[PDB]
Amino acid sequence: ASTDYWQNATDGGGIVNAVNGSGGNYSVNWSNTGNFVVGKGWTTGSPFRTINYNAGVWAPNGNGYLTLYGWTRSPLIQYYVVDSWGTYRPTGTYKGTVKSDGGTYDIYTTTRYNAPSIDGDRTTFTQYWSVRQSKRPTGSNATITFTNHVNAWKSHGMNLGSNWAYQVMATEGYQSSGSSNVTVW
Repeated sequence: ASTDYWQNATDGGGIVNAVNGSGGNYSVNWSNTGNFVVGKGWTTGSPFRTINYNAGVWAPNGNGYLTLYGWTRSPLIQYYVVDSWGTYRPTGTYKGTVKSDGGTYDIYTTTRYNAPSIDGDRTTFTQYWSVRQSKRPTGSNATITFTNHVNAWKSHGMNLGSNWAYQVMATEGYQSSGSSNVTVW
């Protein structure tokens, strides 16, 4: 059940220094970026997975997300379970709330157009989100019971695709600086 996948993608703006550490550990130091997504997890996501992580350092200076991050195909959907962030809390079209792992999360949809996706092509895809209503404490072991999110999403007509691609616990940044260190299993 150990992680088997390393996500390290940057648009190339500014500095994004990602280290593929031991096992499920990684760290990122970044400055004057653009957009990047770095994380560890699994090549083939599951709706049934129980994700454990410990963010030993969560230190964005500006806009960054600490989030479950993954894709499906059939249909093409990028999804989030956002536990913490920096200066900016992400939002979208409000659907409702879900309680999971000691937190209340807002459920959102968004859409991207003319946008990079896993297929390597610029296209259009829907995004599903759970975003915690307040920041989750970091530095101790934390669980994301993903089934709870999948089920709440289903109740709001947000159905994931049949073809599961990667599924990681990520640091995502936007035009910011910061540091993170996260362990995933």
